[PDB]
Amino acid sequence: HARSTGSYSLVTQQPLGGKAQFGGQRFGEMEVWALEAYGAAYTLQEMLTVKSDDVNGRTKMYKNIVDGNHAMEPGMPESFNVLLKEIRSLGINIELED
Amino acid sequence: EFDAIKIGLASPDMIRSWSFGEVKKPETINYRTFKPERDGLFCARIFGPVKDYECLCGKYKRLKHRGVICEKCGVEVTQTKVRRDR
Amino acid sequence: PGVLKIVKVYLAVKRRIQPGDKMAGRHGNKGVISKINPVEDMPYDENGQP
Amino acid sequence: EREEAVVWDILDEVIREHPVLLNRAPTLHRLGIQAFEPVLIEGKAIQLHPLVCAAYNADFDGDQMAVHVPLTLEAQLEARTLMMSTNNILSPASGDPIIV
Amino acid sequence: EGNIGLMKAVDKFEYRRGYKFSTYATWWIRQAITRSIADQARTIRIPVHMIETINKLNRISRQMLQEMGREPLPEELAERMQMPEDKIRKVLKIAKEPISMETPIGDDEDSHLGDFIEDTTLELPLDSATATSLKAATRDVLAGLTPREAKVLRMRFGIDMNTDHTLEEVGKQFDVTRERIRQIEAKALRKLRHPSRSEVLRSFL
Amino acid sequence: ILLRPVDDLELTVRSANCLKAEAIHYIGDLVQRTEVELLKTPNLGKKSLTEIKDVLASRGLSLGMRLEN
Amino acid sequence: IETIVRQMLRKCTITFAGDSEFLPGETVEYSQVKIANRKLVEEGKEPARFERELLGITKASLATESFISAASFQETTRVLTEAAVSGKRDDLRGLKENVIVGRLIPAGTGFAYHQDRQAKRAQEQQ
Amino acid sequence: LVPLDGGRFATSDLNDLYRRVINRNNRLKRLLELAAPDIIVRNEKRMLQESVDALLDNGRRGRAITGSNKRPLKSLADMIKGKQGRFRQNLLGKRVDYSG
Amino acid sequence: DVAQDVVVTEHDCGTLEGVVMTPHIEGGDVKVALTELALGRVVSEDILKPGTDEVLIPRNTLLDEKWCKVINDNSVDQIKVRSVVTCDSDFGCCAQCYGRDLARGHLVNQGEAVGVIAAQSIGEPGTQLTIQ
Amino acid sequence: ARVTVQDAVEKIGNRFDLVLVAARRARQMQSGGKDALVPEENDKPTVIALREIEEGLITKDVLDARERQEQQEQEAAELAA
DNA sequence: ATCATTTTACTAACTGATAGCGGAACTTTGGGAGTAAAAGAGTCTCCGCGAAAATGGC
DNA sequence: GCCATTTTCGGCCTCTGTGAAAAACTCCCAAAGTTCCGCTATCAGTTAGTAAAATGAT
Ligand SMILES: [Mg+2]
Ligand SMILES: [Zn+2]
Ligand SMILES: [Zn+2]
Repeated sequence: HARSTGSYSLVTQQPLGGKAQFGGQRFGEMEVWALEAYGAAYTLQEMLTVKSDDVNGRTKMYKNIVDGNHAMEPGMPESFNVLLKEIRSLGINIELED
Repeated sequence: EFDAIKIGLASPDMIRSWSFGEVKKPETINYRTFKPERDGLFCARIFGPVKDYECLCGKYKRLKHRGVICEKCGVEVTQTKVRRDR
Repeated sequence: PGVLKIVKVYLAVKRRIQPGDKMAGRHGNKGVISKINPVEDMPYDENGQP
Repeated sequence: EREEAVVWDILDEVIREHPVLLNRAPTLHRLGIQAFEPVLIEGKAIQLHPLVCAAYNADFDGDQMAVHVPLTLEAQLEARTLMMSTNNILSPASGDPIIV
Repeated sequence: EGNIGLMKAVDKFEYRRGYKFSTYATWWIRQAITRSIADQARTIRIPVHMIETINKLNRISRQMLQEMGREPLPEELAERMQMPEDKIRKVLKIAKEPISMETPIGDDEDSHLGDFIEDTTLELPLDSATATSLKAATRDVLAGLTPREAKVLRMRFGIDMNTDHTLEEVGKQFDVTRERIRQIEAKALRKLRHPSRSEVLRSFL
Repeated sequence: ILLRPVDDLELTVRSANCLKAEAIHYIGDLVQRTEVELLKTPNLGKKSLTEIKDVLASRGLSLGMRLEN
Repeated sequence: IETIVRQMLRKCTITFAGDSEFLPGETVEYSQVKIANRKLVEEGKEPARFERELLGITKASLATESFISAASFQETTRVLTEAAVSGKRDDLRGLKENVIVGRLIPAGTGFAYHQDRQAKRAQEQQ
Repeated sequence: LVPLDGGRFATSDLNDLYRRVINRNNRLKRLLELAAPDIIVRNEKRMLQESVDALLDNGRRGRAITGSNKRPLKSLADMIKGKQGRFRQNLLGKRVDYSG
Repeated sequence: DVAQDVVVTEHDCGTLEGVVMTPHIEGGDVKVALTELALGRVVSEDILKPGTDEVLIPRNTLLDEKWCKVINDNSVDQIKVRSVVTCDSDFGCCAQCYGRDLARGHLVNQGEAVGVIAAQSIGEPGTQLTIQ
Repeated sequence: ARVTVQDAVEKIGNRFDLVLVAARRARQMQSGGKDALVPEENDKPTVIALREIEEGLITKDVLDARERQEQQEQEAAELAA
């Protein structure tokens, strides 16, 4: 199996799972630990943001690759926004200070 | 963009500040038109339009009317992704 | 309910052996085929049987 | 989609010096994810160097491995400099060679 | 809900009739409970009369299956109900309760149905790149025209502007009338159909 | 730039209308007619001659070039 | 194993309160007490006295200053309730918090980047 | 609440919990409008409290509310917590593109 | 999860504390030698020659194979080396108190997530685990 | 082509700093119009930057110096306008 | 350099069509009130888990 | 200080739709919905006509 871009989850806005759904591989906790041990910060950021759930970031990355500029503009994962909305729904004020 | 995450109790005024409206009915969608019901759990007047730059009426159905609230329904003409934030 | 017509198509696929296929005996010795070597590169006995 | 020959030449030029990431589950230690230079082969199975098998705890009895493509220049250089197999020949747990 | 119905029954009881309280109160309690079930038992609310129609259809289906030993067919149910078959099918297609997204899928327990639902409203990045390329190609092709016809087409189609314009507003800026704008757009379309400057735009079809 | 209609050589309205006399078809025929015929028409003039020769230069040809085709 | 044992020995119970903003019988981080003692010594004021406590890996993990990592580890309900009642602030100083919020981890190639930001912080706070 | 193939609809348990909360709140308002006997009002307030608790954290107060699957409904606390929760299934680990 | 926050943040914290290192003895024979334990550690106080005041190995020097052979030839019994536990760094540890990074062979670089490496190294072999 | 990033880490000292410097150089050569200081030999920008670092032509000092130089030159040119 | 002609730029008009908006009337749907023998305490099954720690009660 | 009841935890990949039961009619009224017709805005298609610019011939 192999996937570059395809369907995405309805809620988490993440690539689906399985060959039947043309889905992508899971970069689990152990993989994140291995990348952190290597010191590979940029590869980890690529997997987290512009490959999984940064809706604007992944589209910008696709356009940039098509036009030759292999650069990314990382954003905020949609999963963190879902977590924020859930915690606010539990009657707890969680907010990002600036 | 942000340097810290602050947690704490939520005041009723803060909860009202978050909210874009009050859900008054347990209705979700019509059983025939499959459209959101007013003042329900899926209301387009509170949470946003179901189609991009459209209103439930269909009167405002293009981008020139962005940010305009339809008088017949009250649905703001904007993107559907606001239904993930509102 | 709501279904008008169902058309089912049956496809027969001939799958040949290739590298990556799992082959095993009856004694727990399983393996994955690594190379499809030519006949001339196989070991052969005194009678020429590879 | 039509799979022309010039497309194959373009693919060969694309992956020339583009590192690729190979990962085997479970990733007990950081040696379970490494960077390699791809070589196009005719088949459907990933060909792996024997000497990294001890690093991957991998044997060829039905094992499957996942592959990832670093996109940005920073990620490619991270794979080439830190995560390449030629750099990871000492065990971080003890310092003894791992490609024995 | 039965307590509310009992309150109503108390509010409109008559002891002069000589009947016991339970006789009158049971009707109101049953009405309240049945109406509450019809109104608040489904995620997608079905009106009360349609709920009664579904229930009576189920009762007749039960009786007919008992009578003949097999599942009644839509036509026979329509004949027995003295109702059109199309209405029977319409009623049969709406008696479904939504399935939960947390239901385990297959024989597994850590997998859920909600992980297999796509986001069909999303735009594929290939489509967005094609849109950007089409914008660039349209700009390049329109740059090969005189400013008059290029801007006439731009304003008549809304390219690089918020709103589309009819012939009158296009004519007003040029101070010319509508018919000249129409033939200007016709000339631009005829010129852009020439294959000398339309091969790049053809690949988008 | 083999045998293809004369509309493809993007000729102006007057140029095309004049040559619309059916005294030509396909650019292979046009390249062979020389200035003798090109200026013979009372409607093909100096500017039309220059424009046609510029189009043929874009085609890499000169008016009057002799080819067996 | 010594990098694990150091993580175990991260808390201290205050024995002598001193003039620092610490109460007797309070379990607080050792680094904060060390900085407070250095500041008090520079100010010529009575420093604090602490008794270091040994905690298991689970209790030390759940006793971190950042509540995002503690919630992500386990027992999200207790961590979130305590953070909400206390009004805690997450400064995003570890790997897990930056992974969750999608920023560069303060390890390896992100280290200098994070360092730069901290410098700017101080320079603006001036 | 999105349609599946065949006309079926897929819904989250949060919809059911919110519907229960809204129904009980509206019933409480109607009872207070009718000058109800005290016992019914106390029962309605208990039901409202139970619905809110089930919406926030199901099973902590008492018997977990179950739907038409004879299985407990998933609340916000269950959605943010656990091995299958958001933190460990979607934040610390993700499914990625450009992978095989 | 308990060691993810340990990152090498400085080069030297300027501390004089350290841990004592001697060959591990469990009877009449050695179990592990001093060379194995001292390989890759930074010296805390000078390794004086036995019965002599000559500074054989000065302070703040990594013990590589050459100095390990030197120590073995001199027959030095007890030494003192810097340790992560005794580090004075406010956040994380310093390069000298950690020592050689085993996966590279040189002194540990700035920004190395040594805690994750330590946790993985300890946890990976868990499957293999069960007077004269 | 090149393998075994040894010479580069010897010239730089830290692998992460080397990665950052090589990334900056590769971005300059790819996105920008900057040309390579060594024969390309059909190599990708990352490999060319790594080779330049190995040869000692590119360090952090050089990159920051010429970047400040470009800012100064652009300021002077805008003043000239 | 100058004249005569074709093409160009700009008005008007007719044909024919099509989509959108508003009003009248009819059928379909949807919400609500009412039902008078009397009937006047729930489920609802399970429970095949162990080990360690954090809170009340005395 | 010591029981005694709660609380929370239990490895990483890949495929892999479910659930299925369950009990009312009847009458009245207003609003949404379907269909039809008329008026109006807008446009594609075509022709004619007039005044002027481009252009070729001399
Ligand atoms: Mg195996
Ligand atoms: Zn509207
Ligand atoms: Zn130190």
